[PDB]
Amino acid sequence: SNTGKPISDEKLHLISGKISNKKLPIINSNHDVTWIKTKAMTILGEDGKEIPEFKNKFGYSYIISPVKMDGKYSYYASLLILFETTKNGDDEYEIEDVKFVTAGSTLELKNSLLAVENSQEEGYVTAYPFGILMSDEIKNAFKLHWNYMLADLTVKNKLTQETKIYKISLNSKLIIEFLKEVLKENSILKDIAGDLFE
Amino acid sequence: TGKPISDEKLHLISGKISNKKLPIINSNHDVTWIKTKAMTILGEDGKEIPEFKNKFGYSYIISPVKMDGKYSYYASLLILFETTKNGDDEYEIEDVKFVTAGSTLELKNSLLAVENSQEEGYVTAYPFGILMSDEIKNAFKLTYKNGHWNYMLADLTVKNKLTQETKIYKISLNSKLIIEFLKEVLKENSILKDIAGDLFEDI
Repeated sequence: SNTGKPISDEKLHLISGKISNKKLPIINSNHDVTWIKTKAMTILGEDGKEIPEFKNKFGYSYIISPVKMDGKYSYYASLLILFETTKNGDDEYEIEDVKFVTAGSTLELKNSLLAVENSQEEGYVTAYPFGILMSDEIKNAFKLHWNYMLADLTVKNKLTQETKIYKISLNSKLIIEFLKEVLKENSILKDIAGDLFE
Repeated sequence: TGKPISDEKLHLISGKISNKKLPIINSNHDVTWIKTKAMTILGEDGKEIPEFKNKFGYSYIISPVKMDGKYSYYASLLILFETTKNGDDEYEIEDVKFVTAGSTLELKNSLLAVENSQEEGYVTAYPFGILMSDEIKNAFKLTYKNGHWNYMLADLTVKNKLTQETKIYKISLNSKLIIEFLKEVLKENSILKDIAGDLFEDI
């Protein structure tokens, strides 16, 4: 309406509202982002042994991104689980979802704001990510000395068009290790990030 | 090569992604907000800067409060500078830096887009602050001394689009009001204590 007139009384005057059906007010500009990460390790069942179907077809890894953003340690530093395809894998397997069985089975890991990534790692094609941004949540579920973490992995087959659920085990030690090392190197993260590193 | 570990020992690998987009899906959403009505810009002396009178004001906002109809853990405290219909063609707010406390915080956020103002009579909202952080609140808390609230002195970078000149103005932001504002938002949305990280730990 008519030009607004800023209030000068220094009293609290609240207004509220809803922005219906619109992109988040996020700018889609170029960034330099750093990342530290583990290498694709084989796909294991509940028994702790290799699913003979997912043999160098795709692996799994843990990742901190962004470590830095435009050459300054980022407030938005986060932790995720990738499933990374290989040459003969990629055109066969699409990873849809990971849910924790052992602890943190509540947790929604399938993240609507996270794009399918290209694998950074040499010889890998696609990287299906999963996890919760600027959150200290996923380390906890794994903590619960350290034994295999059970989880259900939804995996689609491009050749068959059949989406199947596989009983898999994700190593738990490595992640609390990985968090200390990364802290060891990058000790602003204890303060600048959340309790991800506390 | 393209063959997964299969040995269960640690094996880090690292990289830099240079000059690319963030791997982020941004489709349509519903978003809820609450903010102060925009407030008069004050100089170092706590009095209105005549030049900005009815040109733009400043406000405190929590957004998003709900995303797609559900309380969100992305709830963040931002400072907006919002232009009036009469001020919008001349004034574009570029940056704000705290001076009294939190002087090392980068408040120009490379993720935040310029927004339309949601307040009647305002056009453009220039956002500043840190998503999912208690840092703006902690900076303002540091202005309470000897039982009393003092202003946050800050440097405000304002571009005059008519003259195409940019200048920095000493301003005072009201510290007491950001605490009162966080108190009212929590009272009406107690669940923000649980999912908005440390912002509300303190209240």
